[PDB]
Amino acid sequence: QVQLVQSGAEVKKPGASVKVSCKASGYTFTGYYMHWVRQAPGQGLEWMGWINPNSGGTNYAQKFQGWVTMTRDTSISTAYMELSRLRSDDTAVYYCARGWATYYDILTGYSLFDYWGQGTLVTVSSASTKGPSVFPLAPSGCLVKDYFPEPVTVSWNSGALTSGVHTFPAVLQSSGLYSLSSVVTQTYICNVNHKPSNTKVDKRVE
Amino acid sequence: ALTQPASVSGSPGQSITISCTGTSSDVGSYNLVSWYQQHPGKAPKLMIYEVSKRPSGVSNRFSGSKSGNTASLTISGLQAEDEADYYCCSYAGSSTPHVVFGGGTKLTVLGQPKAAPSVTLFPPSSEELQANKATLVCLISDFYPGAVTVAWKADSSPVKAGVETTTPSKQSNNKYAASSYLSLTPEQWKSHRSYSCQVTHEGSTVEKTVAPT
Repeated sequence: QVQLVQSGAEVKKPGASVKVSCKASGYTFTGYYMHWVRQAPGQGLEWMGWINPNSGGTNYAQKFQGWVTMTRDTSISTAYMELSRLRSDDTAVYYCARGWATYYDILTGYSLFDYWGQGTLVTVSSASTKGPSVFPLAPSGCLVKDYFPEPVTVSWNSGALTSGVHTFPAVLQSSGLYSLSSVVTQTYICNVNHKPSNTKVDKRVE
Repeated sequence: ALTQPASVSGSPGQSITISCTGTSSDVGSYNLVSWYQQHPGKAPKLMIYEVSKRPSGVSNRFSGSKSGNTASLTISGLQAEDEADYYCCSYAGSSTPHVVFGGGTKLTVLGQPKAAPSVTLFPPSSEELQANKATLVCLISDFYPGAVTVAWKADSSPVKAGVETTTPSKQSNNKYAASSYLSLTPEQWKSHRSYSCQVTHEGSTVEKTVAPT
Protein backbone atom coordinates (compact mmCIF):
# COMPACT_ATOMS: atom_id res chain seq x y z
CA GLN A 1 0.00 0.00 0.00
CA VAL A 2 0.98 3.68 0.58
CA GLN A 3 4.15 3.83 2.77
CA LEU A 4 6.19 6.97 3.63
CA VAL A 5 9.81 6.20 4.68
CA GLN A 6 12.00 8.99 6.21
CA SER A 7 15.84 9.17 6.48
CA GLY A 8 17.78 8.27 9.69
CA ALA A 9 17.83 10.21 13.00
CA GLU A 10 20.50 12.98 12.84
CA VAL A 11 22.60 14.44 15.74
CA LYS A 12 23.88 18.02 15.10
CA LYS A 13 25.60 20.82 17.10
CA PRO A 14 23.73 24.17 17.25
CA GLY A 15 24.26 26.43 14.19
CA ALA A 16 24.65 23.56 11.68
CA SER A 17 22.08 22.52 9.03
CA VAL A 18 20.26 19.19 8.32
CA LYS A 19 18.56 17.64 5.22
CA VAL A 20 15.71 15.09 5.78
CA SER A 21 14.15 12.94 2.99
CA CYS A 22 10.64 11.40 2.65
CA LYS A 23 10.37 8.49 0.14
CA ALA A 24 6.77 8.07 -1.17
CA SER A 25 5.49 4.69 -2.53
CA GLY A 26 2.12 3.08 -3.50
CA TYR A 27 0.66 6.40 -4.82
CA THR A 28 1.46 8.99 -7.56
CA PHE A 29 3.81 11.52 -5.87
CA THR A 30 2.70 14.46 -8.06
CA GLY A 31 -0.94 13.68 -7.17
CA TYR A 32 -1.00 14.62 -3.44
CA TYR A 33 0.26 17.50 -1.22
CA MET A 34 3.32 16.63 0.95
CA HIS A 35 3.21 18.27 4.43
CA TRP A 36 5.78 18.41 7.29
CA VAL A 37 4.91 18.28 11.04
CA ARG A 38 7.38 18.22 13.97
CA GLN A 39 6.75 17.04 17.57
CA ALA A 40 9.15 17.91 20.42
CA PRO A 41 9.69 14.86 22.71
CA GLY A 42 6.59 14.62 24.97
CA GLN A 43 5.15 17.83 23.43
CA GLY A 44 2.30 18.48 20.94
CA LEU A 45 2.19 18.66 17.09
CA GLU A 46 3.36 21.67 15.00
CA TRP A 47 2.54 22.23 11.29
CA MET A 48 5.54 23.69 9.39
CA GLY A 49 4.50 23.77 5.70
CA TRP A 50 3.30 21.91 2.58
CA ILE A 51 4.90 21.40 -0.89
CA ASN A 52 3.05 20.90 -4.19
CA PRO A 53 5.32 18.15 -5.66
CA ASN A 54 3.71 18.81 -9.10
CA SER A 55 4.36 22.59 -9.41
CA GLY A 56 6.98 22.90 -6.62
CA GLY A 57 5.01 25.69 -4.87
CA THR A 58 5.75 26.09 -1.14
CA ASN A 59 3.96 27.41 2.00
CA TYR A 60 5.71 27.83 5.41
CA ALA A 61 4.06 28.40 8.82
CA GLN A 62 5.04 31.89 10.11
CA LYS A 63 7.61 30.69 12.70
CA PHE A 64 9.13 28.25 10.14
CA GLN A 65 9.66 31.01 7.52
CA GLY A 66 13.28 31.94 6.74
CA TRP A 67 15.13 28.79 7.90
CA VAL A 68 12.94 25.94 6.50
CA THR A 69 13.40 25.04 2.79
CA MET A 70 11.33 22.22 1.15
CA THR A 71 12.19 20.62 -2.24
CA ARG A 72 11.15 17.42 -4.09
CA ASP A 73 12.73 15.10 -6.72
CA THR A 74 9.83 13.37 -8.56
CA SER A 75 12.36 11.04 -10.29
CA ILE A 76 12.79 9.00 -7.04
CA SER A 77 9.51 10.28 -5.49
CA THR A 78 11.40 11.72 -2.45
CA ALA A 79 10.50 15.01 -0.67
CA TYR A 80 13.38 16.94 1.00
CA MET A 81 13.39 19.35 3.99
CA GLU A 82 16.48 21.51 4.79
CA LEU A 83 16.59 23.04 8.32
CA SER A 84 19.25 25.79 8.69
CA ARG A 85 20.83 27.38 11.84
CA LEU A 86 19.44 24.71 14.24
CA ARG A 87 18.65 25.70 17.87
CA SER A 88 18.44 23.48 21.01
CA ASP A 89 14.66 23.99 21.31
CA ASP A 90 14.29 22.71 17.69
CA THR A 91 14.86 19.14 18.96
CA ALA A 92 11.81 17.19 17.66
CA VAL A 93 10.62 14.13 15.71
CA TYR A 94 10.15 15.51 12.15
CA TYR A 95 7.24 13.84 10.28
CA CYS A 96 6.19 13.97 6.59
CA ALA A 97 2.39 13.46 6.24
CA ARG A 98 0.41 13.21 2.96
CA GLY A 99 -2.17 15.93 2.16
CA TRP A 100 -5.10 15.79 -0.30
CA ALA A 101 -4.97 15.92 -4.14
CA THR A 102 -3.07 18.70 -6.00
CA TYR A 103 -5.62 19.50 -8.78
CA TYR A 104 -8.29 22.25 -8.51
CA ASP A 105 -11.50 20.14 -8.73
CA ILE A 106 -11.25 17.60 -5.88
CA LEU A 107 -12.39 13.95 -6.13
CA THR A 108 -12.43 11.50 -3.18
CA GLY A 109 -12.07 13.65 -0.03
CA TYR A 110 -9.95 16.14 1.96
CA SER A 111 -8.34 13.35 4.06
CA LEU A 112 -5.46 15.40 5.57
CA PHE A 113 -2.49 13.35 6.92
CA ASP A 114 -4.17 10.00 6.11
CA TYR A 115 -0.63 8.49 5.99
CA TRP A 116 2.50 9.51 8.01
CA GLY A 117 6.22 8.61 7.89
CA GLN A 118 8.06 6.80 10.75
CA GLY A 119 9.65 10.10 11.86
CA THR A 120 13.15 11.64 11.93
CA LEU A 121 14.35 12.56 15.47
CA VAL A 122 16.74 15.52 14.92
CA THR A 123 18.76 15.93 18.18
CA VAL A 124 20.69 19.22 18.69
CA SER A 125 22.94 19.90 21.75
CA SER A 126 26.31 21.52 22.67
CA ALA A 127 27.29 17.99 23.81
CA SER A 128 29.46 15.74 21.57
CA THR A 129 28.68 12.12 20.58
CA LYS A 130 29.66 10.23 23.78
CA GLY A 131 29.99 6.43 24.17
CA PRO A 132 28.34 5.08 27.37
CA SER A 133 29.97 3.61 30.53
CA VAL A 134 28.14 0.40 31.58
CA PHE A 135 28.26 -0.89 35.20
CA PRO A 136 26.64 -4.10 36.58
CA LEU A 137 24.01 -3.79 39.35
CA ALA A 138 25.02 -6.93 41.34
CA PRO A 139 22.18 -8.86 43.09
CA SER A 140 21.77 -9.02 46.93
CA GLY A 141 20.97 -5.39 36.07
CA CYS A 142 23.24 -3.01 34.09
CA LEU A 143 23.49 0.78 34.63
CA VAL A 144 23.96 2.48 31.22
CA LYS A 145 25.41 5.92 32.02
CA ASP A 146 26.72 9.09 30.41
CA TYR A 147 25.82 8.59 26.70
CA PHE A 148 24.70 10.86 23.85
CA PRO A 149 22.77 10.62 21.72
CA GLU A 150 19.55 8.86 22.72
CA PRO A 151 19.03 5.83 21.59
CA VAL A 152 20.64 2.93 23.46
CA THR A 153 19.93 -0.83 23.27
CA VAL A 154 20.70 -3.35 26.05
CA SER A 155 20.87 -7.11 25.26
CA TRP A 156 21.50 -9.86 27.89
CA ASN A 157 23.70 -12.98 27.40
CA SER A 158 24.35 -12.15 23.69
CA GLY A 159 20.57 -11.57 23.42
CA ALA A 160 19.62 -15.07 24.70
CA LEU A 161 18.20 -13.75 28.04
CA THR A 162 14.71 -12.42 27.14
CA SER A 163 12.60 -13.07 30.30
CA GLY A 164 12.52 -10.84 33.44
CA VAL A 165 14.56 -8.04 31.75
CA HIS A 166 13.04 -4.54 32.24
CA THR A 167 14.54 -1.43 30.53
CA PHE A 168 13.76 1.98 32.16
CA PRO A 169 13.44 5.32 30.28
CA ALA A 170 16.57 7.54 30.19
CA VAL A 171 17.12 10.67 32.35
CA LEU A 172 18.74 13.79 30.76
CA GLN A 173 21.26 14.98 33.41
CA SER A 174 22.54 18.59 33.78
CA SER A 175 25.67 17.40 31.89
CA GLY A 176 23.49 16.97 28.77
CA LEU A 177 24.41 13.23 28.75
CA TYR A 178 21.69 10.53 29.13
CA SER A 179 21.58 7.69 31.71
CA LEU A 180 19.23 4.67 31.92
CA SER A 181 19.27 1.36 33.85
CA SER A 182 17.84 -2.06 32.80
CA VAL A 183 17.07 -4.70 35.51
CA VAL A 184 16.96 -8.55 35.33
CA THR A 185 14.30 -10.24 37.55
CA GLN A 186 23.84 -19.70 34.82
CA THR A 187 26.44 -17.13 33.62
CA TYR A 188 25.01 -13.62 32.94
CA ILE A 189 26.85 -11.21 30.55
CA CYS A 190 26.01 -7.56 29.63
CA ASN A 191 25.89 -6.43 25.94
CA VAL A 192 24.93 -2.74 25.40
CA ASN A 193 24.77 -1.32 21.82
CA HIS A 194 24.96 2.47 21.17
CA LYS A 195 24.30 2.66 17.40
CA PRO A 196 24.68 6.47 17.05
CA SER A 197 28.29 6.16 18.35
CA ASN A 198 28.84 2.66 16.86
CA THR A 199 29.86 1.56 20.40
CA LYS A 200 29.42 -1.93 21.86
CA VAL A 201 30.60 -2.82 25.41
CA ASP A 202 30.91 -6.26 27.10
CA LYS A 203 30.61 -6.52 30.92
CA ARG A 204 30.17 -9.43 33.40
CA VAL A 205 27.52 -9.52 36.21
CA GLU A 206 28.84 -11.70 39.10
CA ALA B 1 -3.27 27.18 17.92
CA LEU B 2 -6.79 25.94 18.78
CA THR B 3 -7.49 25.57 22.54
CA GLN B 4 -8.03 21.89 23.53
CA PRO B 5 -8.72 20.50 27.04
CA ALA B 6 -5.40 19.35 28.57
CA SER B 7 -6.82 16.07 30.00
CA VAL B 8 -10.15 14.15 29.77
CA SER B 9 -11.30 11.11 31.82
CA GLY B 10 -14.25 8.68 31.63
CA SER B 11 -15.35 5.17 32.74
CA PRO B 12 -15.25 2.10 30.40
CA GLY B 13 -18.30 1.55 28.14
CA GLN B 14 -19.41 5.23 28.34
CA SER B 15 -18.91 8.21 25.94
CA ILE B 16 -16.88 11.45 26.34
CA THR B 17 -16.58 14.59 24.13
CA ILE B 18 -13.23 16.42 23.59
CA SER B 19 -13.69 20.13 22.65
CA CYS B 20 -11.45 21.96 20.11
CA THR B 21 -12.19 25.73 20.26
CA GLY B 22 -11.03 27.71 17.18
CA THR B 23 -11.67 31.16 15.62
CA SER B 24 -13.99 32.20 12.72
CA SER B 25 -10.92 31.95 10.40
CA ASP B 26 -10.61 28.14 10.89
CA VAL B 27 -13.38 25.96 12.39
CA GLY B 28 -16.05 28.67 11.81
CA SER B 29 -15.15 29.26 8.13
CA TYR B 30 -14.31 25.76 6.83
CA ASN B 31 -15.69 22.19 7.16
CA LEU B 32 -12.08 20.86 7.04
CA VAL B 33 -11.62 19.75 10.70
CA SER B 34 -9.58 16.52 11.25
CA TRP B 35 -8.83 14.46 14.42
CA TYR B 36 -5.75 12.25 15.11
CA GLN B 37 -5.04 9.61 17.81
CA GLN B 38 -1.38 9.10 18.85
CA HIS B 39 -0.10 6.09 20.87
CA PRO B 40 3.32 6.19 22.63
CA GLY B 41 6.30 5.73 20.26
CA LYS B 42 4.09 5.93 17.14
CA ALA B 43 3.16 8.60 14.54
CA PRO B 44 -0.40 10.04 14.68
CA LYS B 45 -3.30 8.08 13.07
CA LEU B 46 -6.09 9.84 11.07
CA MET B 47 -9.41 9.06 12.86
CA ILE B 48 -11.69 11.92 11.62
CA TYR B 49 -11.60 14.19 8.51
CA GLU B 50 -13.91 16.89 7.07
CA VAL B 51 -15.56 17.47 10.50
CA SER B 52 -17.64 14.23 10.46
CA LYS B 53 -16.23 11.80 7.82
CA ARG B 54 -14.32 8.61 8.88
CA PRO B 55 -11.48 6.80 7.01
CA SER B 56 -11.56 3.05 6.13
CA GLY B 57 -10.69 0.83 9.15
CA VAL B 58 -11.62 3.40 11.86
CA SER B 59 -14.32 2.04 14.24
CA ASN B 60 -17.89 3.52 14.28
CA ARG B 61 -17.22 4.39 17.97
CA PHE B 62 -15.47 7.60 16.78
CA SER B 63 -18.06 10.33 15.91
CA GLY B 64 -17.29 13.93 14.75
CA SER B 65 -19.39 17.13 15.07
CA LYS B 66 -18.92 20.93 14.84
CA SER B 67 -21.15 23.78 16.17
CA GLY B 68 -20.13 27.40 15.40
CA ASN B 69 -16.50 28.00 16.45
CA THR B 70 -15.91 24.77 18.43
CA ALA B 71 -15.33 21.17 17.23
CA SER B 72 -15.96 17.99 19.29
CA LEU B 73 -14.85 14.31 19.13
CA THR B 74 -17.13 11.70 20.81
CA ILE B 75 -15.86 8.12 21.52
CA SER B 76 -18.83 5.77 22.18
CA GLY B 77 -18.17 2.52 24.09
CA LEU B 78 -14.79 3.31 25.69
CA GLN B 79 -12.20 0.48 25.40
CA ALA B 80 -8.74 0.31 27.08
CA GLU B 81 -7.00 0.74 23.69
CA ASP B 82 -8.51 4.27 23.42
CA GLU B 83 -6.05 5.61 26.04
CA ALA B 84 -3.82 7.93 23.96
CA ASP B 85 -3.16 11.59 22.93
CA TYR B 86 -5.91 13.22 20.78
CA TYR B 87 -4.95 16.24 18.60
CA CYS B 88 -7.48 18.35 16.63
CA CYS B 89 -6.50 20.00 13.29
CA SER B 90 -8.21 22.53 10.94
CA TYR B 91 -7.58 24.41 7.67
CA ALA B 92 -6.77 28.10 8.24
CA GLY B 93 -6.27 31.17 6.05
CA SER B 94 -8.61 33.97 4.90
CA SER B 95 -6.05 35.10 2.26
CA THR B 96 -3.03 33.16 3.65
CA PRO B 97 -3.93 29.42 3.57
CA HIS B 98 -2.13 27.48 6.35
CA VAL B 99 -2.73 24.44 8.64
CA VAL B 100 -3.10 24.82 12.44
CA PHE B 101 -3.08 22.07 15.13
CA GLY B 102 -4.45 21.66 18.69
CA GLY B 103 -2.44 21.70 21.95
CA GLY B 104 -3.59 18.11 22.58
CA THR B 105 -5.70 16.01 25.01
CA LYS B 106 -4.61 12.91 27.00
CA LEU B 107 -7.62 10.59 27.50
CA THR B 108 -7.49 8.36 30.62
CA VAL B 109 -9.53 5.09 30.61
CA LEU B 110 -10.51 4.61 34.29
CA GLY B 111 -10.97 1.19 35.98
CA GLN B 112 -7.33 -0.01 36.37
CA PRO B 113 -6.92 -1.09 40.05
CA LYS B 114 -4.70 1.10 42.31
CA ALA B 115 -1.33 -0.65 42.90
CA ALA B 116 1.30 0.27 45.55
CA PRO B 117 4.79 0.81 44.05
CA SER B 118 7.67 -1.73 44.24
CA VAL B 119 11.01 -0.15 45.16
CA THR B 120 14.46 -1.66 44.47
CA LEU B 121 17.71 0.09 45.55
CA PHE B 122 21.13 -0.89 44.08
CA PRO B 123 24.41 0.30 45.71
CA PRO B 124 27.35 1.67 43.66
CA SER B 125 29.31 -1.14 41.92
CA SER B 126 32.97 -1.61 43.03
CA GLU B 127 33.92 -1.29 39.32
CA GLU B 128 32.12 2.09 39.24
CA LEU B 129 33.93 2.98 42.51
CA GLN B 130 37.31 2.22 40.81
CA ALA B 131 36.42 5.03 38.34
CA ASN B 132 36.26 7.44 41.35
CA LYS B 133 32.43 7.54 40.93
CA ALA B 134 29.38 6.24 42.88
CA THR B 135 25.67 6.07 41.87
CA LEU B 136 22.64 4.69 43.77
CA VAL B 137 19.69 3.57 41.54
CA CYS B 138 16.05 3.62 42.76
CA LEU B 139 13.60 1.69 40.51
CA ILE B 140 9.78 1.93 41.01
CA SER B 141 8.05 -0.40 38.52
CA ASP B 142 4.57 -1.74 39.55
CA PHE B 143 2.27 1.15 40.62
CA TYR B 144 -1.01 2.80 39.52
CA PRO B 145 -1.81 5.56 39.21
CA GLY B 146 1.37 7.06 37.66
CA ALA B 147 2.03 9.84 40.22
CA VAL B 148 4.97 9.27 42.63
CA THR B 149 7.36 11.46 44.66
CA VAL B 150 10.94 10.24 45.43
CA ALA B 151 13.12 11.69 48.28
CA TRP B 152 16.71 10.60 49.19
CA LYS B 153 18.07 10.38 52.81
CA ALA B 154 21.70 9.93 53.99
CA ASP B 155 22.02 8.60 57.58
CA SER B 156 18.28 9.33 58.14
CA SER B 157 18.60 13.03 57.10
CA PRO B 158 17.47 14.53 53.76
CA VAL B 159 19.81 15.04 50.75
CA LYS B 160 18.64 16.80 47.55
CA ALA B 161 21.89 17.48 45.60
CA GLY B 162 22.84 15.16 42.70
CA VAL B 163 19.29 13.73 42.39
CA GLU B 164 18.28 12.93 38.77
CA THR B 165 14.69 11.53 38.60
CA THR B 166 12.59 10.34 35.59
CA THR B 167 8.86 11.17 35.18
CA PRO B 168 6.75 7.97 35.54
CA SER B 169 5.84 5.93 32.41
CA LYS B 170 3.56 2.93 31.57
CA GLN B 171 4.90 -0.65 31.07
CA SER B 172 3.79 -3.81 29.18
CA ASN B 173 1.75 -4.65 32.33
CA ASN B 174 -0.03 -1.27 31.91
CA LYS B 175 1.28 -0.25 35.38
CA TYR B 176 3.53 2.86 35.63
CA ALA B 177 7.30 2.84 36.31
CA ALA B 178 9.85 5.50 37.39
CA SER B 179 13.60 5.48 38.14
CA SER B 180 15.68 7.66 40.54
CA TYR B 181 19.50 8.22 40.62
CA LEU B 182 21.71 9.65 43.40
CA SER B 183 25.12 10.64 41.95
CA LEU B 184 27.65 10.60 44.85
CA THR B 185 31.43 10.87 45.37
CA PRO B 186 33.21 7.74 46.75
CA GLU B 187 34.17 9.85 49.83
CA GLN B 188 30.47 10.57 50.56
CA TRP B 189 29.40 6.92 49.96
CA LYS B 190 32.02 5.52 52.40
CA SER B 191 31.54 8.27 55.04
CA HIS B 192 27.83 7.39 55.65
CA ARG B 193 26.29 4.41 57.52
CA SER B 194 22.98 4.21 55.57
CA TYR B 195 21.40 5.70 52.40
CA SER B 196 17.60 5.64 51.84
CA CYS B 197 15.12 6.03 48.94
CA GLN B 198 11.69 7.23 50.22
CA VAL B 199 8.95 6.87 47.55
CA THR B 200 5.59 8.52 48.41
CA HIS B 201 2.53 7.34 46.42
CA GLU B 202 -0.95 8.79 47.24
CA GLY B 203 -0.20 9.57 50.91
CA SER B 204 2.08 6.56 51.62
CA THR B 205 5.85 5.90 51.48
CA VAL B 206 7.98 2.81 50.67
CA GLU B 207 11.59 3.39 51.90
CA LYS B 208 14.48 1.04 50.94
CA THR B 209 17.94 1.32 52.63
CA VAL B 210 21.47 0.29 51.50
CA ALA B 211 24.74 0.33 53.57
CA PRO B 212 28.38 0.50 52.31
CA THR B 213 29.24 -2.26 54.85
